[PDB]
Amino acid sequence: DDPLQQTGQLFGGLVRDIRRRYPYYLSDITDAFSPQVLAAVIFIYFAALSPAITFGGLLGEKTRNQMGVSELLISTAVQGILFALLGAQPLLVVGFSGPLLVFEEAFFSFCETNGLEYIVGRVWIGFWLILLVVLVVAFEGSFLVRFISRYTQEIFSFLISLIFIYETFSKLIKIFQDHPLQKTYNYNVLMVPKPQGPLPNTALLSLVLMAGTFFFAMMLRKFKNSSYFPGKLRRVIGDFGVPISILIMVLVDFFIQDTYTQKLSVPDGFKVSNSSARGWVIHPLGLRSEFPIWMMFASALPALLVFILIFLESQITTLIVSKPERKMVKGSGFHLDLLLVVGMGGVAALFGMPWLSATTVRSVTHANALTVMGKAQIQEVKEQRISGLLVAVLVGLSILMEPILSRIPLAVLFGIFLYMGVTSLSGIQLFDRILLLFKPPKYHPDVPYVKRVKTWRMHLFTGIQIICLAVLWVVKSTPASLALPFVLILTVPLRRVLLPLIFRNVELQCLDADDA
Amino acid sequence: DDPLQQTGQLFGGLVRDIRRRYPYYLSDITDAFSPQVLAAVIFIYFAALSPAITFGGLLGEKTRNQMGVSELLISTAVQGILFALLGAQPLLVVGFSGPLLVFEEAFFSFCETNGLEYIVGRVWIGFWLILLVVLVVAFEGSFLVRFISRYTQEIFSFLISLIFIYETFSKLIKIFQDHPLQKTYNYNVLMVPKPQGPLPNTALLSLVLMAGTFFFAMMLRKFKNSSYFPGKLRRVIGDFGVPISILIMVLVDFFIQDTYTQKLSVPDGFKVSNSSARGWVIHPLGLRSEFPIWMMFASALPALLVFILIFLESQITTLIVSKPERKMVKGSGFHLDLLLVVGMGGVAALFGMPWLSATTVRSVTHANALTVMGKAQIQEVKEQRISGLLVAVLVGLSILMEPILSRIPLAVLFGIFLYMGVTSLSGIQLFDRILLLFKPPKYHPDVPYVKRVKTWRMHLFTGIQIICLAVLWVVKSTPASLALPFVLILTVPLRRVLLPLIFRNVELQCLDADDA
Ligand SMILES: CCCCCCCCCCCCCCCCCC(=O)OC[C@H](COP(=O)([O-])OCC[N+](C)(C)C)OC(=O)CCCCCCCCCCCCCCCCC
Ligand SMILES: CCCCCCCCCCCCCCCCCC(=O)OC[C@H](COP(=O)([O-])OCC[N+](C)(C)C)OC(=O)CCCCCCCCCCCCCCCCC
Ligand SMILES: *[C@@H]1O[C@H](CO)[C@@H](O[C@@H]2O[C@H](CO)[C@@H](O)[C@H](O)[C@H]2NC(C)=O)[C@H](O)[C@H]1NC(C)=O
Ligand SMILES: *[C@@H]1O[C@H](CO)[C@@H](O[C@@H]2O[C@H](CO)[C@@H](O)[C@H](O)[C@H]2NC(C)=O)[C@H](O)[C@H]1NC(C)=O
Ligand SMILES: CC(C)CCC[C@@H](C)[C@H]1CC[C@H]2[C@@H]3CC=C4C[C@@H](O)CC[C@]4(C)[C@H]3CC[C@]12C
Ligand SMILES: CC(C)CCC[C@@H](C)[C@H]1CC[C@H]2[C@@H]3CC=C4C[C@@H](O)CC[C@]4(C)[C@H]3CC[C@]12C
Ligand SMILES: CC(C)CCC[C@@H](C)[C@H]1CC[C@H]2[C@@H]3CC=C4C[C@@H](O)CC[C@]4(C)[C@H]3CC[C@]12C
Ligand SMILES: CC(C)CCC[C@@H](C)[C@H]1CC[C@H]2[C@@H]3CC=C4C[C@@H](O)CC[C@]4(C)[C@H]3CC[C@]12C
Ligand SMILES: CC(C)CCC[C@@H](C)[C@H]1CC[C@H]2[C@@H]3CC=C4C[C@@H](O)CC[C@]4(C)[C@H]3CC[C@]12C
Ligand SMILES: CC(C)CCC[C@@H](C)[C@H]1CC[C@H]2[C@@H]3CC=C4C[C@@H](O)CC[C@]4(C)[C@H]3CC[C@]12C
Ligand SMILES: CC(C)CCC[C@@H](C)[C@H]1CC[C@H]2[C@@H]3CC=C4C[C@@H](O)CC[C@]4(C)[C@H]3CC[C@]12C
Ligand SMILES: CC(C)CCC[C@@H](C)[C@H]1CC[C@H]2[C@@H]3CC=C4C[C@@H](O)CC[C@]4(C)[C@H]3CC[C@]12C
Repeated sequence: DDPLQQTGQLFGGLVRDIRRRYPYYLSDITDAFSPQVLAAVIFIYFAALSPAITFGGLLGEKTRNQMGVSELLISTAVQGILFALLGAQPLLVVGFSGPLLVFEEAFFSFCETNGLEYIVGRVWIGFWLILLVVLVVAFEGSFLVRFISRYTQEIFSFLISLIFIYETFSKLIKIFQDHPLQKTYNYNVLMVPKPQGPLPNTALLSLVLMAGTFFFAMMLRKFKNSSYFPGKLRRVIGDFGVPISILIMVLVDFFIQDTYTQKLSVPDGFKVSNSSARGWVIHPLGLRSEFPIWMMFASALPALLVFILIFLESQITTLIVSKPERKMVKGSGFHLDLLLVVGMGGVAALFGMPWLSATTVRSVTHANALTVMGKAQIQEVKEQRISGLLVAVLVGLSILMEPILSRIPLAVLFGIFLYMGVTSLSGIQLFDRILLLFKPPKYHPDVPYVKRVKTWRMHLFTGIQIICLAVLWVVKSTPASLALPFVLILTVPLRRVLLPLIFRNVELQCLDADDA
Repeated sequence: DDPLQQTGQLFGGLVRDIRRRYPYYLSDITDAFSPQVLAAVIFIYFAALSPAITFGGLLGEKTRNQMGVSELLISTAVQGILFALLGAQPLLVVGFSGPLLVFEEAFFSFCETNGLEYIVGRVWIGFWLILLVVLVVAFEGSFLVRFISRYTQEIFSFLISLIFIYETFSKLIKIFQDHPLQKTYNYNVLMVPKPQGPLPNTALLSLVLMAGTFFFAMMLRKFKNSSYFPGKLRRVIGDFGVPISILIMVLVDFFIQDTYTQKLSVPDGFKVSNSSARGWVIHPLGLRSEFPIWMMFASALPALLVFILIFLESQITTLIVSKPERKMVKGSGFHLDLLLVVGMGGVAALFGMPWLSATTVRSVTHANALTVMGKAQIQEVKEQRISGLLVAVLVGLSILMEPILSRIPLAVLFGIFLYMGVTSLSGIQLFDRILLLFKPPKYHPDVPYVKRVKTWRMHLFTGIQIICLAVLWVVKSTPASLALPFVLILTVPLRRVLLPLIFRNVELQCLDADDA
């Protein structure tokens, strides 16, 4: 009963993925009825919205507002609803990511250089993405995901978690750079788009609001595991640990009258970001000028890059989420989820909306938000479709409920991202082994890679993984960032051909195991 | 070998106190040679100086600068040196306290009403205090301290710890009240005594500097108990946990250029605070006017109140510090330490310097700073005279080393007081039982008052102690604050006559035990 197995018939894996999960569909609605699932919806909502506002803004700056916040909120909503209802692993959160923004900036810059319509060029990439995924799913190409071991999974999962933390701290630093601690400030600064000059108390209050939210969140996680108050009340207050932390620090900010803090800013209504540039439906043949015939064929090469990015990101996320370690019983599908994520992305491009991917930190946070703890060991995970569906609906309705969001500071949400980033580093053995570099070999745990293998060998293995982690980081900030998936693919040969001639067969097994 | 035993000969207890401890004098110098003792000196120095600047300032405001910061630094230094060299329990820290400030304000107000010289009136109280202590020590009156049980000790020790925490938070609130978070501030505010108006970033930076110092201090206490880095390095970094926390946040404040923070402010040189009012030596018969003869006899009644305040404060501190629970082997003296503290206080009054007392939180912090931890259980305490002697010398030289202190913010020291206040609530069983009110009865810790006594009876006992704690608090803020020692004395009858008719003899033993 292994999902990653070649049947030997066209669309064999996809049929097996549907036949496996869809018999649980009744359970995937009823199992939602518990207060922990409501606590997950509220937490994952802010986690899911915040990127759609951030990246949506950056897309508006870069692509001359031809694709903006409105487009990304509509895409994240509709794909989120459809995936929650049809998907084989509903705990996956579908949304925009850094590598996709890098491509849109790149493909726009290319279209402006050659004098092409950016938004029409996306429609053709969209058509190729539908053709490629249907071909890959037909011949069962998701069997190749079997070769992606824990080695590549953990390097990837750790890299995203560290960058997510770095990105959160970069936002705090930007406030201090915008609103420095000066002796004298200029009064009557215009604030109609944003504060024109620096302001007093803005940077230090933002620090307090971030630090406050993180503290409260980490304290309420400890309280859940403690032995204070009746057991029933302890779990409920623990389950709602994040949404209590957010409510407190939003009220703290509210009662402070004079000091300025930056709040959430959603679009006016459900409109295209630049009506002069485009509409809702885009004509493949062209809007203003006749779209060239060569690019209608040459759009396969950008479509191949976009496919590889969405595949590697989404399939590695599905492995990390659906590990044997985490108590997942209902099952996962690599063929059905891949067809939906890339298929919807191709159709989305026809309406000028961005294609998305199953993002790691949001997916992991959602799974960690729904998991139960016993005694420390995991008993069960609340595997349903409702938690995913509701977050997608709220992201859709975020424009209508602007009055509520306008009272929420961004500083408060930075504290929640720090909590997400730190909490994501749980099941990653690479993180566990990085902490053993500092511990004496006296107090190291009693795990196989600690008992069976020598300490200096274990550390060398951890060392080679940190070098891989450093090289991937450099590739991601250096302008050659679109060629990360290919550099991440080279982690698979390293593990299978180069490590075996350094380390012994028994050691590689113990250190990198499938089931642990 | 019980210190609190009547011999039946004049100055019997005092001779037994000297004969017991002075044979260890060689050990009380050599046992100082360890890096933990240096870490204690630096921590207890700031803890000892800060009150002498704070109360010294308040004394200057209240007594028309007839007794100020210079007088209190000189007194704390000279009495600190003499007590460290001669005292039977050198871990006691001698300095000014809240109840002594309440008396000086009261006795000044009385002298101004009746038209008497405040500073001369103190000289007579000083002479009575020498007469009373010599009489009490002769007839061995410190045997009465035997009747002060754990019941009264813990109520007292908890009350001082809570007030110390409340006082620390009151100082932070005062900065926000002085420097509110406004939209617009006035520039070119005069800062020659202090900021004349409010300032931007002053209150929020003070909050960050306090919160930062407390965080770092509590993190470095956890690191000491952890299993990270080599054991040798872990203890050294752990022992210097406070002085590392102070150095970090002082450097953080230093590199911030434009923002204002209030720093430590010591006197110019070793001078009397008001030279026009008084000199170094005070003539008992009078300075300007002939001192009245009735007040030379009536000064016995204020001297009796001052004696009771210094006795109750100092002797309860000596019990809490020299408990059987804490590994104290060299021994304590209630007769010798009482003679020194009150005797020096009487002589100090002749030079116009304040009489002091063995303060609880400073004494407890000093003992906790010098105690070793094994595996969690106490192995030993570094009982010496050097740690006490050095802090007294540094408080004396604090005026000369003004350049160093001028760089230290008060906000940083507020974080250190919060750490002291929280950490002081360790051995107090009342605090332990207050936490069990929130825990369910199955998660209780295994101890006699949990196994032998029923849960509802244990909670009633904790309840009656909280009522005693509430009444004492009200008495201390309400203008009748000088009559706290008498209300604290009434805790002894309560425990011995009223509790036995409510609770059973077995229960009172288990809940309130001498050795546990
Ligand atoms: C074991 C881990 C320890 C780590 C602890 C480190 C602290 C972590 C938290 C970071 C700081 C977050 C503080 C946010 C509070 C809101 C402050 C604010 O902006 O209010 C402005 C408000 C604004 O007041 P206002 O605007 O309402 O005033 C009325 C209106 N006017 C001004 C017009 C008259 O000012 C204050 O009065 C705030 C006072 C500070 C109160 C906060 C206490 C901080 C606690 C210190 C740390 C200790 C933690 C607990 C210790 C016990 C644990 C064992
Ligand atoms: C488990 C318990 C969790 C509790 C954690 C809660 C936080 C507790 C600490 C309280 C806040 C203390 C922060 C002090 C930083 C000093 C900032 C400052 O004033 O610098 C001004 C400086 C400016 O100084 P400057 O030198 O650049 O200014 C001069 C230059 N010109 C002239 C151009 C202006 O501002 C900054 O740029 C620094 C901002 C970053 C500060 C750090 C952010 C802290 C957020 C939380 C950290 C998380 C800790 C660990 C998490 C993991 C735990 C598992
Ligand atoms: C709306 O779309 C038009 C069409 O692209 C944008 O017009 C561009 O203006 C920029 C300068 O701001 C020029 O560099 C481009 O050549 C223009 N594009 C074309 C092809 O006309 C306009 O910038 C967009 N406005 C918004 C809302 O961003
Ligand atoms: C120095 O000492 C003199 C003597 O007490 C103080 O003079 C007092 O001045 C206050 C008003 O400030 C009057 O209420 C008192 O009547 C004065 N005292 C007497 C008896 O003359 C003076 O205030 C002190 N200055 C300082 C440094 O505080
Ligand atoms: C205003 C924004 C920033 C925060 C919104 C968070 C809100 C929706 C959260 C914060 C605390 C939450 C409550 C916490 C605890 C409980 C008890 C549970 O048995 C039913 C739900 C209920 C009553 C929650 C409802 C939702 C709630 C009110
Ligand atoms: C979402 C978009 C991209 C999908 C477009 C391709 C369509 C035509 C594909 C996707 C899923 C496919 C079906 C999945 C399952 C089966 C059952 C099998 O016994 C015969 C083939 C059949 C009927 C497949 C062929 C046609 C099908 C509907
Ligand atoms: C309410 C739940 C079920 C769905 C949540 C998403 C909803 C609120 C979103 C998703 C996409 C959105 C639509 C996207 C585009 C348009 C075209 C425009 O000319 C009118 C508004 C309209 C028709 C939007 C209305 C709101 C909408 C339907
Ligand atoms: C992260 C950047 C700075 C690169 C630094 C190299 C790091 C990641 C790795 C590469 C090889 C590693 C070393 C390999 C082998 C040993 C032997 C033994 O004593 C345990 C630690 C030690 C000494 C390792 C420490 C960490 C190490 C130095
Ligand atoms: C005003 C002066 C006396 C106060 C100074 C402290 C007093 C209490 C001290 C200083 C020296 C002390 C005495 C020195 C020597 C002895 C002899 C000894 O066999 C019994 C104790 C006795 C009698 C001491 C106790 C009382 C004493 C007089
Ligand atoms: C500037 C003010 C506010 C803070 C002063 C604190 C200073 C004196 C403290 C902070 C850290 C301390 C050091 C921490 C660790 C060690 C290692 C030990 O084996 C010898 C002492 C030594 C080298 C300490 C010396 C004193 C020290 C430098
Ligand atoms: C090194 C040890 C022994 C002593 C440490 C503290 C020293 C430096 C302190 C304690 C008390 C202080 C003295 C207190 C009072 C006066 C009177 C004044 O008109 C001149 C300074 C003088 C004389 C001070 C000099 C410094 C002093 C002696
Ligand atoms: C501000 C006031 C309330 C402080 C006075 C102390 C309070 C908290 C004390 C006084 C008497 C105490 C109660 C005495 C007896 C019991 C029965 C036990 O089975 C549960 C706890 C309970 C119900 C106690 C709870 C705490 C209590 C109410």
